[PDB]
Formats: sequence, C-alpha cells, structure tokens
Amino acid sequence: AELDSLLGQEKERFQVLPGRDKMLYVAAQNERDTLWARQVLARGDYDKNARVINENEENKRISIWLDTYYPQLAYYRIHFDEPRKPVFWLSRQRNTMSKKELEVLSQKLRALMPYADSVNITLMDDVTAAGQAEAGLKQQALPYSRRNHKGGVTFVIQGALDDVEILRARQFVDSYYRTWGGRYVQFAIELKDDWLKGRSFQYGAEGYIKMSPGHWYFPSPL
Amino acid sequence: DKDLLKGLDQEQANEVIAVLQMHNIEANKIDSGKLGYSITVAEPDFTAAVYWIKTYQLPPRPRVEIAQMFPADSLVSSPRAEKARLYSAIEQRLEQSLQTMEGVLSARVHISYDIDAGENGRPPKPVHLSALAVYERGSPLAHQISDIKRFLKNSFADVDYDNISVVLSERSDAQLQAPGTPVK
Amino acid sequence: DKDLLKGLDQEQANEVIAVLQMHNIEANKIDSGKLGYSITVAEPDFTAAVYWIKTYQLPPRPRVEIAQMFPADSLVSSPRAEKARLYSAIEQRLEQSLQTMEGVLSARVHISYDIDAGENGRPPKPVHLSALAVYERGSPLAHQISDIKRFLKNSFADVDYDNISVVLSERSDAQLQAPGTPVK
Amino acid sequence: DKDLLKGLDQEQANEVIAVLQMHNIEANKIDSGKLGYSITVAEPDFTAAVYWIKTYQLPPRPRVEIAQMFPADSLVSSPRAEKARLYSAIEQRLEQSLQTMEGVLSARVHISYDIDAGENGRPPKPVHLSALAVYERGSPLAHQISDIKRFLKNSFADVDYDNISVVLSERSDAQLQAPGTPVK
Amino acid sequence: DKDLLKGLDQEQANEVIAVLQMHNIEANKIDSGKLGYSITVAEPDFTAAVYWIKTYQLPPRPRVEIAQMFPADSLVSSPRAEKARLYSAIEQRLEQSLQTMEGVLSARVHISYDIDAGENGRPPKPVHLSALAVYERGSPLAHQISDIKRFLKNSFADVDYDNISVVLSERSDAQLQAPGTPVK
Amino acid sequence: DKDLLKGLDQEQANEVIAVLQMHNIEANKIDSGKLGYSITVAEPDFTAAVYWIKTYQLPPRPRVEIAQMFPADSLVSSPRAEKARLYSAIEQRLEQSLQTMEGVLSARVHISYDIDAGENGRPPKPVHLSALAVYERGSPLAHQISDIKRFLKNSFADVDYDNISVVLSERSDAQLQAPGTPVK
Amino acid sequence: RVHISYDIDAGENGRPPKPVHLSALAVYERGSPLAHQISDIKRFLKNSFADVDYDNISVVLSERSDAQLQAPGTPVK
Amino acid sequence: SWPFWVMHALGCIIDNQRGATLSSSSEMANFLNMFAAVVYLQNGGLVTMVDVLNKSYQLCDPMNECTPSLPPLLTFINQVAQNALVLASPVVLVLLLSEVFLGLLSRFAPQMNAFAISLTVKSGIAVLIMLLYFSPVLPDNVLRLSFQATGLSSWFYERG
Amino acid sequence: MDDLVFAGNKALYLVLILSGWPTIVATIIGLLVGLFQTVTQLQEQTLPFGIKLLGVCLCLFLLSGWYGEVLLSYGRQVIFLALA
Repeated sequence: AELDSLLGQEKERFQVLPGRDKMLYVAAQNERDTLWARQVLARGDYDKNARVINENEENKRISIWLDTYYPQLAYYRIHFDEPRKPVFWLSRQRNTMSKKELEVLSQKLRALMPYADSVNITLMDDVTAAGQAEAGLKQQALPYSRRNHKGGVTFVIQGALDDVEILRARQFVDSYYRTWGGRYVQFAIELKDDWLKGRSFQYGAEGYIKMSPGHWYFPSPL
Repeated sequence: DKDLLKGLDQEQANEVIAVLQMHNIEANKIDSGKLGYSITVAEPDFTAAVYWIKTYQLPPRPRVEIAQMFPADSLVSSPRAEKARLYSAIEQRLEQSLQTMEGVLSARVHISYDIDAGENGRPPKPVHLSALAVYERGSPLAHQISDIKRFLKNSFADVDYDNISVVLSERSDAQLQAPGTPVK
Repeated sequence: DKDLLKGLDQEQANEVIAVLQMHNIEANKIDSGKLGYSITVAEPDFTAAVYWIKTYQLPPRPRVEIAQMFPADSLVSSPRAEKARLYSAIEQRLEQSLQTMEGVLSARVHISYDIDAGENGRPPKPVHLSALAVYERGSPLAHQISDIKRFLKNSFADVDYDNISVVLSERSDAQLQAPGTPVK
Repeated sequence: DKDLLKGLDQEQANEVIAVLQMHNIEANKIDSGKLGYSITVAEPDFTAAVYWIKTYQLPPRPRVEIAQMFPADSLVSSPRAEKARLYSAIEQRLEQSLQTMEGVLSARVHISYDIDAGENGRPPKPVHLSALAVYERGSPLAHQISDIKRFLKNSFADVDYDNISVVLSERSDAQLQAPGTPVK
Repeated sequence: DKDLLKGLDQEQANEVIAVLQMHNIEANKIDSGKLGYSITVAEPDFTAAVYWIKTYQLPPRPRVEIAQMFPADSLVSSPRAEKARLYSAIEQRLEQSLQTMEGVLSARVHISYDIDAGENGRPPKPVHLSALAVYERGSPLAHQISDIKRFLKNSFADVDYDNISVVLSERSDAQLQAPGTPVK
Repeated sequence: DKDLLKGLDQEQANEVIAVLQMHNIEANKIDSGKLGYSITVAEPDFTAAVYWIKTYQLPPRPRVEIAQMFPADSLVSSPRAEKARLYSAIEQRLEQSLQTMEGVLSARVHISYDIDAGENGRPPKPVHLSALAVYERGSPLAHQISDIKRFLKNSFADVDYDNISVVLSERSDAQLQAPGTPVK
Repeated sequence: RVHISYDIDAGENGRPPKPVHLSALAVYERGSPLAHQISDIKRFLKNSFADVDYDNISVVLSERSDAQLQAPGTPVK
Repeated sequence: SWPFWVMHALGCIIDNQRGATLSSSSEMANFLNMFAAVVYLQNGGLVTMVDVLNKSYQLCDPMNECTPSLPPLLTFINQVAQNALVLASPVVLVLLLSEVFLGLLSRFAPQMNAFAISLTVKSGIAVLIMLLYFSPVLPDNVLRLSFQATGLSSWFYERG
Repeated sequence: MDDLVFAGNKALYLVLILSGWPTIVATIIGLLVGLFQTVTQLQEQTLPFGIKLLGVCLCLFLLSGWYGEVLLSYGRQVIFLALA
C-alpha cells in the first residue's frame, strides 16, 4: 500500500515529502515520533526507499558539511516550519559574501536536501540576537552576568539559587535555543554555594568596590 | 510467537506492555495460572523488543521502603530501629497526601534521617525534605512550587524554606492510538 | 474483552472504574467470589487503558497510618512507641471532625511528632499542624481558612497561627454522562 | 442493575443510600444474611454513582476514639496509658451531653491532651477545648455560642474564655421527594 | 414496606419511632424474634426516613460513663483508677437526685476530674461543676437557677458560686396526634 | 546449532541476546523449564560469538548491595550493621526516585559510609554523594545537571554543592533491524 | 576493576585514622579519545568516600584488542 | 553513678543463676563494673562528668536554696532494677530451659542426682551465652544510660 | 577501644575453654555412674563423688603445666597492650 496509511491512525503528526532522487522522506517533529516512524521502516513493511527526517538532527547533519566546505561562516539556525522552503538565518555584521557568492551557497545547500525546492537565505542582526536574550533574562528577575567579547556573548548564572529560579531559568533557555540556537550567545547556569548570587565586593577605607568577575568565589558562612 | 519475559507479576506485566506500545510494537499478555503472566511479540519486532528491555531495565524491581529492613517481629528493638520505622511511615503518608492536590498525578518525598544524635550529648540537627511531582499538563507549574512548600513547611518540627527542595514536571504526551500489525 | 487487572478487591476496583470512565473508556467489574474482582476493557480501548494505568499508578495502595508500625499487641511498649500511637489516633480523629463542616468533602491532617523528647530530659518544642481539604464548588473558599485555623488552634497545648497551614481547593467537574461503546 | 458495593453493614448502607438519593439517582438495599448488605443502581445511574462514591470516599470508616489504642485488658498499664483513657471518656461524655440542648442535632468536642507534662518537674500546661455543632435551621446561631462556652468553661480545672473555640453551623436543606426512576 | 433498621435494642427502637413520628411519617416496630427489633416504613416515606436517620445520627449509641473503662475486677488498682471511679459514681448519684426536684424531666451533671495532683508537687485544685436540666413548661425558669446552685454548692468540699454553671431549658411541644398513612 | 551458554535464567539470557544482536550475529533462546534457558548460535557465527562473550564477560553477575552482607535475620545486630543497613536502603530509594524524572532512563547513586567516627568522641564527618545517569538523546544535558544537585542536596543532613558529583550521558543509537541469517 | 586501601586497625589506638586511597583499571571501546575520559572516573571516584585527594587516585585504562571474527581453519594431514 | 549500678546488678544475676552465691541464703559482677568503668572512660567520660558538675552551678548556685526535687526521686530504685532485668533477660531464660530439660531428664530415671549434675554445666552455659552478645550489645548500653547535663532541671529546683 | 573489646572477649573465652575439660570429664562420670544405677537399683545419692574427685584431680594432674603456659602467654600480652 501507500506510506501514509502504514503509519498511525491520525495522519496529522507526520508528513510525507517526495524526494528528487526518487526517495520518500517522512518529516516527523520530535524524537518520540521519530522512533515511531523508524520502527515501521525498520521492520520492512514498505517495498521502496524511504527516510525519516527531523528538524533537530538534519540541522546537525548539514552543519558537519558546512564547517568543511565553508569554514569561518557566521550563521545561526535553519528553520523547517515549511519543509519545502527552509529559511537560513545568516549573520549580517560578520560576513563578507557578495550577491554572486550568496547564490552559490543557496544552490549548494539545495543540493544537500533533495526534498526541498529552494532555500531562502535571510540576514539577521547581531545586536538583536543578544538584546532579546538580555531583556528576557531581565524579565524573569534572575541574577546574571554578561561577558561581551568578539564573536559571541556569554551569560553566567551562579549562586545558591532556590527552586523557583531554576525552573524559570530552565524554561527560558530551552525556549530561546529553539529560536536562535547556541552559536552566538550561550548560557552557563551552574549551582555553587554563596548567598551573594554571582556578585562579590572587597571592603577598604572608602566603602565597597565591585570586583571583576572571576572564577574564584568566596564560600559563604550563613 | 517468541517469548521475551515470563513468570512476571500483575503490576510488572502492565509496565512492559505500556513501554513496548509506546515504541510501536504490540505485545500479548498470557495468563498461566499460578506461574504468573507471560509476554510474547511477533517475528520482526523481537530485535527491537530486546533492545528496549535492556535499555529500560525491565522488569521493574519492587519498590523499597526503609521500614522493610527493620522488621517488627524482632523482640529486641534498638532506638536506631524505632526512629527509622517512625520516619519511614511519615515519608509514605506525606507522599500519599500529596496525590490528593489539584492536578498532581504522582509524587515522591524524602526526609533526612537522623538516628545517632540522641545517643550522645550532641544536639539534634535540623531536618531537610525533598519532593518530586508530576502535574497534569496545562498547569502553570511555576506557581505551584509554593503550595507544596507551604504544606511541607509546618508538617515537621522546624524547617526553613531553604531546606525544602521540590522539583516537578508536566506529564508526557498521551499515547492513544494502536501500534499496528507487522505485515510481511 | 482484554483483561487489565484481576484479583482486585472492592475498594480498589471502584477507583479504577472511576478513573477510566473519565477518559471515554468503559470497563466491566466482574466478580469472581474468592478471587476478588476483575476489570476488562475493549480492544481499541486497551492501548489507552494500559496508558492510564501506568500514568495514574493504579491500583491504589491501602492508606498508611503511623499506628500500624507500632502494634498494640507487643509485650512491652516504649515511650517512643506510645506517643506515636497516641498522635496517630489524634490526627485520624481530627480529619473525621473536619468532614462534618459545611461544604467539606475530604480532609487530611498532619501533626509534627516528638522523637528525641521521649529519651531525653530536654523540653519539647512547639507542635505544628497542616491540613488539606476539598470543598464543594460555588463556596467562598477564601473565608473558609479562618474557621479551620480557629478550630485547629486550641485543640492542642499551644500553637500559633504561623504554625498552622491550610491548603484547600474546590472539587473537579462532574462526570454524569456515559462514555460510549466503541463502534467500528 | 450493576452492583456498586457489597458486604457493607447496616450503618454503612444507610449512608451510601442517603448520599446517592441527594443527587437524583435511585438505589436498592439488598440483604444477604451474614454476608452483609449490597447496593445496586441502574445502568444510566451507574456512571454518576461511581463518581460520587469516589468523591465522598464511601463506604465510611468506623469512627476512631483514643481509648481503642490503649485497651483495658493489658497486664501492665502505664500512667501515660491511663490518662489517655480518662481524657477519651470525658471527651465522649461531653459530646453525648451536648446533644441534650435545645436545637442541637450533632456535636463534637476535642480536649487538649498532655502526657509528657506529668513525669517531669515542670508545671502542667493550661487545658484547651474545641467544639463543633450542627443546629436546626431557623435559630439565631450567633447567640447560642455563649452558653456552649458557659457549659464548657467549668467542666474542667482552669480554662479561660478565649481558650475555647466553637464553630457551629445550620443543617442542610431537607430531601423529602423521591428520586424517580429513569423513563426509557 | 421497605425495611430500615434491624438488630436494635428495646430502647434503641423507641427513639427511632419517636423521631420519625415527629416528622409526619409512620413506622412499624416489627419484632424479629431472637434477632431484636426492626423498623419498617412505607415506600413513599422511605426517602424522608433515610434522610432523618442520617441527620439525627440514629440508632443511638449506649451512653458512656467514666467508671466503665476502670473496672473493679482487676487484682490491682491505681489511686488514679480509684478516684475516677469514685467521682463517676458521685456524678451519677447527683444526677439521680436532681430529677426528684419540682418540675425537672431530665438532667446531667459533670464534675472536674483530678489526675496529675496525686503525683505532682502541686496541691489539688478546686472542684468545678456543670449542670443541664429540662423543665416542664409553665415554669419561671429564671428563678430555678438559684435552687440548683444552692443544692449543688455544699455537696462537695468547697466550690464557689462562680464555679457552677447551670444551663437549663423548657421542654419542647407535645406530640399527641397520629402521623397518618399515605393515601395510595 | 552450536550452544555456547546453558543453564542461564530470564534476566541473563536477554542480556546475552541483546549483546550478540548488536554485532550482527543471531541467537536462539531455548527454554528447558526447570533447568533454565540456553542460547545457541550458528556455526559461522560461533568464532565471533565466543570472542564477544570473553570481551563483555557474559553472563552478568547479580548486582551487589551493601545490605546483603548484613542481613536482618541474624540474632544480634551491631550499630555498624544497623547504620550500614540504613544507608544501603536510602541508597536504593534515591536510585528509584531518580528514574521518575523527565528523561532519565537509568541512574545510580553512591553515599559515603562512616564507621570510625560513631564510636569515639570525634565528631562525624561531612556526607558525600555521587550519581550517574543515562538520558534520552536530544536533551541539552548541561542544564539537566542542576536539577539533580538540587534534588540530591537536602535529602540529607549537611552536604554542600561541591561534595556532590553528577556524571551523566546520552543513550546509544537505537538497534531496530534484524541481524540476518548466514547464507553459505 | 577497583581497589580500596584496607585500613581497619586505626580504631585500636588513640591516633586519628589515615586517608583512603583508591585505584581503578578500565578497558575502553576502540576509537574513543581515552585521554579525556580519565577525569570522569576521577571525578566520579573523588566523592564516594570521606575525603580523598586527586593524587590519591590512580586510573590506568586501555583500549581493547583487535577483533577476531574469521574462522580458524581446518588442517590437512 | 547511674550506668555502673546497672552493670553490677547485671553481674549479680548472671553470677546468681550459675551458682556460687547460695552460701548466704561477687567475682563476676566486679568484672562487668570494671569493664563499664573503662568503656565509659574512653569516649567522653570526664568531660560529661565535669560538664554536669559545671552546669549544676548554673541552676543551683548556693545561697539560693536548691533542693533535690522529691517527685522524680521515688522511681529511681525501680529504673535500675528494670534496666538490669531487661539487660540480663537472655541468660536467665536459657538457664531456666536448662533446668526444665534437666528436670525432665530425672522423670525418666530418678537415680541421677540431677541437682548437682546441673551445677557443673550452668557455669559454662552462663559464659557461652554471654559470649555471643558481650561485644556488640554491652558497650552501647553504657553510653545509652549515661546521665547528661541537659536533664538537670528535671532533677533540681530552687526555693527562692 | 578495639583492644578493650578483644581483651574482654578473650578473658571470657579463656574462662570457657580452661573450665572445659574438667567440667566435661566430671559429666560423663556423673552420667554413666547413674546409668549403672538405672540398671542395678541403688538409692545412694552420695555415690558418684567418689569418681568425681578422682576425675577432677586426675584431669588437673596431666594438664597442670599446660595451664601455666596459657595464663603466662595471655598475661604477658595484656600488660604489653597496657603499657605500650
């Protein structure tokens, strides 16, 4: 029979895309439905060729190709909300590619995904990728520390956090990583024991001075 | 056709069926009288079925309580053997009391055990608690971390709000459709 | 009629049927005399019913009291094993006197127990209480805390209102219609 | 008629019928000899009656008194095990003596137990009380809180007028009409 | 004629009939031979009779006395178990003596019990009394409270007029007419 | 049709089959009833199967707990044999409570045992814990290490955040296809 | 394989007990970077006891041998 | 001196059941008292003794009329006897079963002189049975019955 | 502490094992004399002392020098644990 009837009862969680190299791609959406469709194709109740693709792992598959044939590229994430026209979020303030050079990358990324028709490459700003991460980290009222350097930012959350400030931080990091991805900005949540959650001062002769962020921390008696 | 587990219990059989049906293989539970249940699968599903038995460590062991290792049939009873049986019934009654809240499906509570502080002249230490919970989805599970903290606070002698640590999550996606028969 | 569970008793079977009928599947309570009860569902309902058994941890365990760990049939009873049997009968009587208020359907009460005071000459600490409740819906459940904290306050030696915590909630929506047989 | 419960005694079956008749479903009380009673409801009234069994936690448990944990037939009786029976017989006698007032249908009294203040050299603590009551409707239930306090004040050694808390309420609406069979 | 109760007592059935005949429903004191008494009501009066059984908590428990759990059959008896048996016979003889006054239908007397003063280093406290009474109507029952406090004052060692609280009330309306059979 | 292992049981044979199926060689599980299971492979697969038995050291030994070396059925029990039986039951209960988190398939906890400090005047030392875990793939397993240290911290008396060490890893790639029969 | 130092006679006298030493061996699957996987066994073994140091633990590990898959072969006379 | 009177009374019942004391109607109880005076003296001991004596002046300083608080003094005789009896409970019951079984041996043949036959063996069973619980049980109860400074208010009050 | 436990376990062991041979050589000759009195009826209760004196005084005769080298071997060890 056909492939879209050998799957489950509802034909709403999967999607069967025709390939250009005479294959049949099945577009799942998570890991639990990936093993649901791979069990069907593994036990072999389908007489033709088929593959099960996914948004999380075919975004990791064509990042191995990319750092071999196009190194020192500044990019964020590939979005598969419409799996016949994916969106390639490229960085604007860190690339030197011209108009003729972007079309070769648009064709050589089309050749890796035979189900796709055309890859739409768009350019995002590098300062609105860290502004949304800082405004979201400040809306939850979380103690943090920003470390700007060239080619990426980093946010560090230390301290003896309580049980609410771990759940509000972990619910925000996993919702920011789905949009942007961890190529530019990276969060560093870690638990140690000091009631000064991240900050540290030294005291002499005029008041208090805010020390530089360093790796050594004073252990807290309290 | 081929068996993979046999001689299981009642609650051990429904866990193996509920694990294998999530991963698109259909199994069958057969009763054998006094020899327990038995679970069989088909021909192409056997290779995947041994892999999920090995990964998920099925069949499940019976759950352990601390009062099982201090039985009441002994005519001697040390004070280390009476407080451990007193603590092990409080951390089961608090667990059964957390399941009657609004939207809680399961819960698990732990208490810090102190047995050797009263025998010498040392004062008793403070008592710590910890809890897990699985909530029905659609719940704002960031505001329910303070009702379990309020309920667990003054159910003991003197705790602080730092010593109670509750970490909870929402339940997984529901499995409702049938697996499907392996055709050849 | 695929069998889910067999050998259940009377009070365990009515909770399984009260849980399964909430999710559009029906069951059959078949008596077997000395071998308890048995519960069967249909074939399209079997995959969902084995999912809600694992999720809701059915069948329910019998509820635990602290007076079961220290039986009254012992030869000699320590002072640690006498105040645990006294306080376990007080917290069972206080939740039976809470179901006789207006609006209340269920309640659970916990008391803080003394352990080191049984063997030492140290003075005891203050006693802490905690309560849960389920109220019939449409009731002003905000003003019902001031009655339970007042009733629970001077039923002991000396407590204060910062040591009593009441967490109560309204009941779920009513299930009054039949599930429906699986047609194919 | 599918059966809900069986093996219940006399006092339990008249509570299950009195709960189901409040919610417009019928019930039959079938005798079985030495095997107790049974209760059967109709098939459209089966899904509702299982839900109200689960909600009201029926069948009821026997009411617990503190004198049942310390039986009189023991060979040795502690001083701790004799004040508990003495307090748990005054606690029942003031409860049977509150029903003889004008308007009271039900009542419940709670005495504050102290057992650890006896063996020491510390002075005994003050004694606290707590009472509940249910009045017939049509009564000014704000003025009758002062004579229950006047009756309870000097039934003990030394209480104050602010160590007693009386929480009382009026009875529910009368259920006088028949439920009615379902017409099909 | 559906049955309501069985296995009762001669005095337990005369209270059930006296409660049901107040609310315009009839009953039948059917003898069961060696089993006891049984009350059967009519079929239209079954819903009301079940509701008034649940409300008035019928059948009545046997009335408790304090000298029932300190029996005089044991070979040894504490002074705690001899003062509670002396005071429990004084509070019954004073109740038998209060009913022979002019106008009293029933009465109930409570005495403050003494426990800790036998062994603690404190002298025993003063004695507190409490009395209830039901008077025949037509009585000026504001003047009767000075004849009960005067009689109860010097029946003990030294009580004051502040330590005696008398709460009395006139009896209810008379029930003389028949209920009436349902017209079917 | 050459056997390599016989006299096994149910949990050991499913580990030998799951090991051999990963490396592209088939296996047949033959039951013998009372004498246990047996495992045979083909003749071209025998030289590779003996090598993977020697490498993985199959059949697996049963897992050892500390409470097996100090059984409760002995006539006397030292305090060292009571604290080792207490800690070896908390060590299994925290292991079964980590498998109910969101994504953890298996876990293993270790607690620091103390013997020398409990007998002399030297104070007891700090407590150290160490855990391992196996996570479902696709998880960002650098942020999952803080919920485990928050859960594991205050389930004990006095530990710090640097005396706990968590080591966790994602599961291997799934094996779902059949090995294949050796044609010759 | 894991060895512990057996010091059990420290409670006989009035002297404080010694530290505890551990030593582990391991056999890894071929193809793994076995130089970076020596700080995980040292981190896992560090706080399973009272107080050890990071130079009281010794991890000696090694990759596995080459696989033997072909048949040996029948002799002729 | 509360925990040493229990060990001495333990030794007088162990020595009484085996014989060796009916010449008045000891040598064994002086060994259990000397053993408990060392196993108490090693871990703590004089620290908790002078801690009790130093906390005694924090509640019953002189010229304030302290007094030994009579109503708990009356159960002091009972407590030591109860502790000794429970502690010695194995050896008495085993020597009682050795007397029922040797009394049953004389009903089959009364010409045995079974009074003096039991007198040779009860002093070896009262050593063999106490060898099985001398080490794990007995040094715990001396540290369990030791009186500490936290219970001085329940035994001493002031008149002033 | 562990030597105080060992020295107390060995003092009771040496009492048990040095009073072993004279209390089992005075038991067989307490039982076989009465088993001879079960065959031939004798009602002399003071009879087996005549064999019990020769049994104990001959058991203490052959093992006289042996007890001195168990008491000296244990007594020299306990003082070395005391002083050193």
